[PDB]
Amino acid sequence: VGTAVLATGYELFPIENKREWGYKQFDNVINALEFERLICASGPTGGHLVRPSDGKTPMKVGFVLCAGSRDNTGIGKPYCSRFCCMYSLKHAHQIMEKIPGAVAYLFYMDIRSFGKMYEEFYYRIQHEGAKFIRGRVANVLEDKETKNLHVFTEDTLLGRPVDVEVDLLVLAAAVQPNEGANELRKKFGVSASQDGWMLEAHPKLNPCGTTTAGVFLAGVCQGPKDIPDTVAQAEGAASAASIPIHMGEVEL
Amino acid sequence: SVPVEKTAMVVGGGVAGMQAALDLASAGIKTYLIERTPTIGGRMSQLDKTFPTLDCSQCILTPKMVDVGRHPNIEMMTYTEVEKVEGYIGNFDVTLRKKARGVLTPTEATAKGIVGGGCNGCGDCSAVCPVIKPNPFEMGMAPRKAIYIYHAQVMPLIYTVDFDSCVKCGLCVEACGDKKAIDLEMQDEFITVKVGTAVLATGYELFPIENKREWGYKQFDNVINALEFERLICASGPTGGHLVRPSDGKTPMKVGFVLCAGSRDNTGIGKPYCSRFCCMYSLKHAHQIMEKIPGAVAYLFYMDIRSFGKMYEEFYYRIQHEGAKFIRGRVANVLEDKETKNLHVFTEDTLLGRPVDVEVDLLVLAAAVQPNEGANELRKKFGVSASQDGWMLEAHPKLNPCGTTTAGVFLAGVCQGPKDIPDTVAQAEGAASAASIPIHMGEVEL
Amino acid sequence: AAKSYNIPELDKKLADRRYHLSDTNPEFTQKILKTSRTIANMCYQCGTCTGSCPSAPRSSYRIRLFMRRCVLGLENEALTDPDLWLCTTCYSCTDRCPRDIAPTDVIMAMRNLAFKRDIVPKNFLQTVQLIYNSGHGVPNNDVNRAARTKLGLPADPPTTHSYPEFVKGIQKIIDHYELKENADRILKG
Amino acid sequence: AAKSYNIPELDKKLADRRYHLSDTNPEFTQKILKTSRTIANMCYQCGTCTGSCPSAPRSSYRIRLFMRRCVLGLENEALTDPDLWLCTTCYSCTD
Amino acid sequence: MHEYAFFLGCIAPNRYPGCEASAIKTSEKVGIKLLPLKGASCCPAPGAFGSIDLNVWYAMAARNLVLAEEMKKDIALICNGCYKSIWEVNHILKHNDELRDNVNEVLAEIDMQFKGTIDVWHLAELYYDDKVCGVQKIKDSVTTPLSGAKVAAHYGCHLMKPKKERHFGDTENPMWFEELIGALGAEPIQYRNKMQCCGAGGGVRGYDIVHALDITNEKLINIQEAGADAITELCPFCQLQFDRGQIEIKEKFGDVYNIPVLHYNELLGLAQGMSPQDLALDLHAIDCTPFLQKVL
Ligand SMILES: Cc1cc2nc3c(=O)[nH]c(=O)nc-3n(C[C@H](O)[C@H](O)[C@H](O)COP(=O)(O)OP(=O)(O)OC[C@H]3O[C@@H](n4cnc5c(N)ncnc54)[C@H](O)[C@@H]3O)c2cc1C
Ligand code: SF4
Ligand code: SF4
Ligand code: SF4
Ligand code: SF4
Ligand code: SF4
Ligand code: SF4
Ligand code: SF4
Ligand code: SF4
Repeated sequence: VGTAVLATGYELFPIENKREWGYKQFDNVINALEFERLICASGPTGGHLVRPSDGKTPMKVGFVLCAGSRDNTGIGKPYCSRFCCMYSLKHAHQIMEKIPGAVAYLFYMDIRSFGKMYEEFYYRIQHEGAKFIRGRVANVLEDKETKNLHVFTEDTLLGRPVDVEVDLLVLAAAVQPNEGANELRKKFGVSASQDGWMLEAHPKLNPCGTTTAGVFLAGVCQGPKDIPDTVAQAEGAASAASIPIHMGEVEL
Repeated sequence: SVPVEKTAMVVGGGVAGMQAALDLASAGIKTYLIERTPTIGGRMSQLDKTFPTLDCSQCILTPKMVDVGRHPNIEMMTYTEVEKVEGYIGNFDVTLRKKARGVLTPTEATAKGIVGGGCNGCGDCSAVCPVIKPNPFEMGMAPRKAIYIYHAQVMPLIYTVDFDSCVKCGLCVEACGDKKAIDLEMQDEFITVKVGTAVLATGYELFPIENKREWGYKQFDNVINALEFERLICASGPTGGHLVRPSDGKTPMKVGFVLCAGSRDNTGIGKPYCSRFCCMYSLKHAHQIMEKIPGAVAYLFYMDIRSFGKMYEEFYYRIQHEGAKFIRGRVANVLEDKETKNLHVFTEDTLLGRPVDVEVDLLVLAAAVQPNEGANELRKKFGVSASQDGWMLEAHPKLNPCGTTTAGVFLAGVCQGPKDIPDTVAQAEGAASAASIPIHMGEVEL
Repeated sequence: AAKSYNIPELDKKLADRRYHLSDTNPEFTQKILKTSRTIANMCYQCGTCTGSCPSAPRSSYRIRLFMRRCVLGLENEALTDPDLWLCTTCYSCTDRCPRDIAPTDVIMAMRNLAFKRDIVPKNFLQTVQLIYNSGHGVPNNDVNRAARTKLGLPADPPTTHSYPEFVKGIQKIIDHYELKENADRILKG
Repeated sequence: AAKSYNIPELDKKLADRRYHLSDTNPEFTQKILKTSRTIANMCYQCGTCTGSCPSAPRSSYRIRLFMRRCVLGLENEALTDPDLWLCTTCYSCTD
Repeated sequence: MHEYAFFLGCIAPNRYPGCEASAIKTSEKVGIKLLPLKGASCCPAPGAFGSIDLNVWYAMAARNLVLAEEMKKDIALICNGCYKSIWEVNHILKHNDELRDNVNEVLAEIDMQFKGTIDVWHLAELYYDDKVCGVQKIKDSVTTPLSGAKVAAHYGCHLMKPKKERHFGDTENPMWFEELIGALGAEPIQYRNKMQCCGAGGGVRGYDIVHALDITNEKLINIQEAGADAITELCPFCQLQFDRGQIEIKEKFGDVYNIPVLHYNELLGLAQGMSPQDLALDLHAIDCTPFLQKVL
């Protein structure tokens, strides 16, 4: 080959750590990708969000934002995952639309709707009835009789402790590079960044390039992004890779 | 079905337009780079440093700017505007207005018939001009002559002249004698070019914050906006990089930053959207004041600090570590003391739940961004629709962020919506690739 | 906050401070929306309203907390709050809110609901008495009758005072809303 | 909150509730940092600490408010607060 | 020659009749005809009455409006609170269908209906406007120069706020009422936070009087620091609070203020040659004698 483009993507951070959220030990605690599969019409059920504990439809769903993110404790990630605020809003809309009378609670700590038409989406989600409690979740308990989830945090606005009862709890987990991505980027002589993503030739004026010549980066493997930003990055990488191929020579 | 001319046009010489033109030229396509201003640099040329790496903006941009000028596949038409566009993706007949530059380049001087070159950039003409006008690059804060350049590091250094302010005394003519670069009686030129594809990179301007009277931007003298602060803090700005109060010239020990100024507003005066980078350059400004002025303290009156990108949250951590105070409350209103023009900022600190009145020596408003003036007219010239937010509309919001519904026209940069510099450059490269596809194939079907 | 003890001092000292989802009744919040005629649920707690308030710097009144209580439907907390009658209705918060909310109209609706639960300062009831009797919350007296005579003015202005026949009509309006009966039965000693 | 009146009941009832920049003394905050051996200035008020507290549900004690007072250097407000001795030092917030 | 019904609420006729008399005569000598309403009542005071029930507020304000409606004239006002009540209810009932239907079915018990044919103006609104008497016509109607007096203007709240419900422009540094004082020859002064509420609204002046006085005393501190010889008002609520509050601030606290406060119409009368006697200055709690000696 003449040039190479790396688009290895991402996986979910293991939220089985950070024990105070019972992802693996409580049955009605799930992650965002599991939620997407459960609410899609092509998923294990007919698109009907049901509780894994007993298969009954939930009426009360909590969303834990920043789950394992902006975390300096060494367990989670110290960076922001960029899209977890937006797809949490999307999930809240989907549950409030598909299940009539269901209420979505979003335990948030800096709602981040920065992109085009994102603030309007946030406005629409609030208008449709989603509840926003500004507080990072402290911990999660579960009732032994009914496998419902007690979510303990503080509403820092209103300044009061809060214990919210939910039938389902969804963790907006952080994103990390796919397994085996570091071995691949070593195989191409590409250095990692201090977050662990692939490093760029220049953080400002060459987001697609790399110090090693003829290798270009595209997508979340360079850092978490939305689909439109990912596509723009991919097209830029394709153009940068095509330039030497089109010219046919690299001038030393 | 229809042939494609092996030429491309990029409107806007900003970082997006420069990157698109360089990419198209490197692919081998002859490209026109059309710039309204006498220089190409754009908004990135006005910034002092860049979040989050704190690199100097001009130093990174200068190599890219030098390349556009030298590149043989790019014709860089600065100080020109698009009068009319007709045709379709096959052939686009675009007629351009070469505004009266007033000064000839050596190529133009040779074409005229005089062996004397035009404007080596000596700057002797600006030393004798008696007219003093505001400088748009510093945008009203520094003096400039009738014949001028925006700054020292301008790509085409040809010393344009503003004929609306020139009194035609002819002193610069004698200052430039034996080169004959200055022709005071020249006028606009109408040129027609044929291009296969067009890339729109018109960029952005600042939202007019003379409105929102509760922040006395044009009322109180020590209330400024973000770009004014960038020009004041840069070492090449109106002063020697020393942030001073406009009221009396003294060094401020205390400055506030009003985030979301005119942003996320549904009142019909401001903008209902997020400008996507106000938080980060506010953090950068806080870092710069704390580093440059010893003992000065930054107060950021914020609401949802938004550091979402690569190394953005760590920048936020560093800024908080350096001692920046974060009051989570939208500024309610601003008063000033008549005696010492200090600014009283009244809001709530919603965390801690208490009303707050903060003295500041200086107040900086992180104003929302808007499409530039005349961008709607150009957008209509190419048959591009607008978004609900007023930005140029893309073909598909997800899988085609650069293309438009009209064929052969592609978007790049903040003209499609507010973005950071790396996102802008990625969009520019993508648009260049999308424009190169039909030219490389040399034929499209409609 | 372990459980109810039936010792009033200890029940007050160990009151449960945790918000529970049983603490929310929607009925309160859409009564507020259907009376105040404002988009109250759209508040995102920017704090501009409290930062505008002339009552906030000198008391515990926080209009933003009232907006939060309305959104979360916390009746028995907003209505039974003595800092509900400290709002001067200066409309500064409404003038500055970035969401086009009128928080003072939410305050007015809350005051209406509080009146429908016998929670109301006695000055309002006294003003009701005055308007029912004479049609004037601030009525005329003999000294100003003398002053008006000395001004060349008629002793009584051209109002329901000069024309008592209209007063009965005004009374009917109050009588339609049972306002006189409530004011009477709350003004009892 | 207009000004001092020298009527103690009215001075208590009309206490100025507005935070001013004269209300902050740094000396308090770096005594706190040099005694507690923790990065207290780095709090961004997520509320996890208060949501963890066993004292918060049954009193007015809010550890997050104390952290905010430390960051803003509000001595005479944190020290003279009776809900400073309700902390059981269970270390859940730290955890 | 323009003619208006004169609503004349409670405080102006019942404690400060000089404001009423000056309004009629001063508006008469300039080209306006203020003439009485047929049995107008308390406009349901927006604070003291709108807090407990909004429907009775609507009904009473609508009855006041339809008195002038059956009178076939549009209303002129001299009170910001009366403006709030009358003008706001008139604006609301002209657009909301079901509220107007409820108001009409309540009013049917007294055989009298609302349809929304008239408009409501503040007398200051008319004194500025160009088609009605402008500022130049007022300046011409001034006989005594009334100069050499530092006058502080208090706009109040219910006249101009909120922007989205009013039409007077910026509510944050207005200058129009300042021009009204300037036409009289008195120099208007600027003081910090001049748009602050006086504290008497919303029934607060009745509910917890000390809180309302603290808001008034902050304003009075700023006004004295500016150096005002008098305060000018477009609201008898603000008149009452400033004058009697000065009396109660002297009593409750230990703050001495001898600043007279006048409605704008007494200033217009003094500028147009009216004596203090027929303006009833002696019914003000705070003596106006220093101001009169300064200007006369
Ligand atoms: C105060 C401030 C601070 C910032 N700080 C940072 C930072 O630290 N780091 C960072 O990464 N980003 C920063 N940004 C963002 C950065 O400025 C933008 O991402 C970038 O400028 C976008 O480039 P652009 O070429 O699309 O815009 P522009 O530079 O505005 O491009 C537009 C160009 O085209 C020209 N043009 C416009 N209309 C026409 C027309 N009709 N015909 C011809 N020419 C035309 C204009 O004259 C201009 O040269 C900051 C922005 C602001 C406002
Ligand atoms: S995108 Fe939102 S939820 Fe995800 S880490 Fe960032 S702030 Fe937290
Ligand atoms: S004086 Fe002549 S040569 Fe020198 S910068 Fe001006 S035009 Fe160019
Ligand atoms: S002719 Fe114009 S540009 Fe030249 S010196 Fe005179 S004023 Fe300046
Ligand atoms: S980028 Fe930050 S400051 Fe700018 S509008 Fe968005 S949240 Fe507000
Ligand atoms: S100003 Fe508006 S959005 Fe902000 S807290 Fe008050 S009511 Fe909510
Ligand atoms: S209307 Fe009431 S809540 Fe709003 S600013 Fe005025 S006093 Fe405060
Ligand atoms: S101290 Fe408390 S509020 Fe601050 S970051 Fe830690 S858990 Fe959150
Ligand atoms: S140590 Fe325990 S009791 Fe003390 S603040 Fe932390 S969680 Fe609360």
